[PDB]
Amino acid sequence: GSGEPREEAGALGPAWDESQLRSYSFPTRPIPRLSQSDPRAEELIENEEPVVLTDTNLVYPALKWDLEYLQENIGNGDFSVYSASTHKFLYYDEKKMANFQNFKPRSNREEMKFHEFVEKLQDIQQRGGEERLYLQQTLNDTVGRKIVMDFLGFNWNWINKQQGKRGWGQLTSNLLLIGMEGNVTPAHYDEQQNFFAQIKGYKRCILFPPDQFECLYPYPVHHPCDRQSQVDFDNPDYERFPNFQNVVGYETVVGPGDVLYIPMYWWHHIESLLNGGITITVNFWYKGAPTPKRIEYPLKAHQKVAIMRNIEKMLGEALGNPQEVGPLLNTMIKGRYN
Amino acid sequence: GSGEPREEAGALGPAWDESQLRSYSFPTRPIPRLSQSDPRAEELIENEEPVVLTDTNLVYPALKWDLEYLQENIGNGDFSVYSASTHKFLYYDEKKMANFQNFKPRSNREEMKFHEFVEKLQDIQQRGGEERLYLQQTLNDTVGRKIVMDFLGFNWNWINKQQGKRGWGQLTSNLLLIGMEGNVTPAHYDEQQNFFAQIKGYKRCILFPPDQFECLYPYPVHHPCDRQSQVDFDNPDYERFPNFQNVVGYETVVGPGDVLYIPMYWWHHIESLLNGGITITVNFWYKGAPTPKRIEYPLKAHQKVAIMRNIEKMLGEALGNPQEVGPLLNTMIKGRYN
Ligand SMILES: O=C(O)Cc1cs/c(=N\C(=O)CCNS(=O)(=O)c2ccccc2)n1O
Ligand SMILES: O=C(O)Cc1cs/c(=N\C(=O)CCNS(=O)(=O)c2ccccc2)n1O
Ligand SMILES: [Zn+2]
Ligand SMILES: [Zn+2]
Repeated sequence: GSGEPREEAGALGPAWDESQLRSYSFPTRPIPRLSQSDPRAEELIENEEPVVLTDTNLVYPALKWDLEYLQENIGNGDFSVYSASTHKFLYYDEKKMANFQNFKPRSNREEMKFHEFVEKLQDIQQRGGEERLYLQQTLNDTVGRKIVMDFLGFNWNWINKQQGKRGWGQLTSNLLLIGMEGNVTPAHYDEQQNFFAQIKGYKRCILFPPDQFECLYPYPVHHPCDRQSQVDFDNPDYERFPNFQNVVGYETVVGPGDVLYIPMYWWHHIESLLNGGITITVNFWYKGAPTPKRIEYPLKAHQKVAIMRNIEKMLGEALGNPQEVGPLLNTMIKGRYN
Repeated sequence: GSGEPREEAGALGPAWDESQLRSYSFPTRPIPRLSQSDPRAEELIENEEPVVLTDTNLVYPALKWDLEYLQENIGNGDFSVYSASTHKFLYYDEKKMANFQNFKPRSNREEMKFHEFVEKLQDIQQRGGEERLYLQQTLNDTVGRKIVMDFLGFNWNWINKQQGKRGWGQLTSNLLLIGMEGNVTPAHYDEQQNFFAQIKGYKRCILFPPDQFECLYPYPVHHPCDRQSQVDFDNPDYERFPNFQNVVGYETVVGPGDVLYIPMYWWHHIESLLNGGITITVNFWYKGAPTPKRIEYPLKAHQKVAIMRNIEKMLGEALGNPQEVGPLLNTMIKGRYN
């Protein structure tokens, strides 16, 4: 899996041990941990394969962040805070809830000030409760000046050269992630390039390449859980998702100062280590490089994923109702392509 | 089925008896036999439902045609003549044979002069052979003057008013069909409006509306047998085509002077009656009325058929190879829409 856990400097003991990792049915192989000076890492990023960069200093001024420093300087803005009854957080598109009334949310969002989220957090911890919170908020301009200069201290020289050397679109947003220990963002894929910059705590990252689409069974494109796996990693229904017995992931554990390149359309399962405290992450999202003019075959796996996405979308608009997409596709293939 | 067989004028006995009809597994109901003066027939054509018109006089000058008269006056042109080992004639798109090398033809076309087709026909009949021929040739300008004035004697006044009253495109071709008794054109659908004008002999016509697509399992759009049913009507494989046990057809027997409106996208199975002699038919093909601007829901069954056709076609061009259309569609629906 994540291999032997790393030893921290000053003989401060192992960063983590295997008992902080949850258990799953599939095998994993390690994502390489390299230096940004190492051309191997430059090659993996160009080939859109994940790599963990150990020395970008991307969010070096942010490494001092904790709950106290942030609450004092983050400002008086509103922060999206997602609550969950269990460790699996259930995210959904609230716009697409119009198409699936038979879908009930179990992880609702709540806007609140940063001091309210910290108050609500220690309230759960002193009460011994089991409710979980996950703060996910795009950084805007309403943030204090001390956090502003921390932001200015990011290694923009390195990441901008990466944005230009790959031909990516410009940075779209910076997402701040403050999660509780044991929190799980279940497997899903994103449509942009991601630099996963870990700040506080450790996160286990399990990635699946786009060519394992048929092993991970994403929800219908019109479903509020579009881009998420239907497979319950904790209780995989092998009768509904038989190819999940063939899935094989890429695994790593990122700590403070580590930066994980999650390529676009790559599945990822992110969990904050059990009994590891709160985790802090900042994501850098870039739109992928524009699709080239000369179409070259064979197609990349992610290009076929985009094709299936658009067939579903266009079929939903053509039939006038997304709920008829399913039966028409079965009509199209039953006894004709299977 | 076709109901009680009609009695011919002058007490010349029944036109046909049930023993000339082949046997099939599905039930049928009769296509109405009306007069073109009857507004009910005008309503069926407008609703794109089949009707048999008994008194159009559409091909009145052609009713005198037989093998001898045609051979003398049809001219010295080349006629497409399809040969078959069995009663089921196997038609295919020769352009699409590039995609399915694993497909071998069993009914080859042969160009020949009209006198050669008649010579080859009586050759089979005197030899007692079982090889079958089917002449199918679009009428052109290379045809003799006596046939030209027969053509001019067609009821263009009636059929042109029908072409205008429905908003159809112009006439695209006239197909002459001369078949042997027992010949079968297996079930398929056409993309144009058809006026089926019977001249000599009797043909049993079995039609299925477009909403029975999932009962009739057409070949993949890129297959040389695109638009034909994969179901062998003589030996239906219920394990591969289970919804064929739900199919229900519309049946009629057309004779000399009868005109059958086969609406666009309607399946049809056409067989020349057993022991009925040669059959002669002329088809009038019109492109359907252009799709209206304001898209109105619910969609017609044939509109959904066009949607599935175009998804298959566009997917074949996007992937660069029609043979990958199947696996991608299964990947798209397996565990996601079924
Ligand atoms: O818990 C963890 O640490 C993992 C985690 C927290 S949030 C997350 N993903 C998203 O929020 C979706 C991004 N989708 S996007 O199309 O690329 C996009 C859309 C809009 C702006 C910018 C980008 N992951 O994987
Ligand atoms: O044996 C019988 O009596 C039945 C019979 C003989 S041929 C036949 N069908 C076709 O040849 C296909 C027409 N397809 S089309 O798209 O509308 C079209 C294409 C090009 C020009 C004009 C029209 N049927 O059903
Ligand atoms: Zn993500
Ligand atoms: Zn036809």
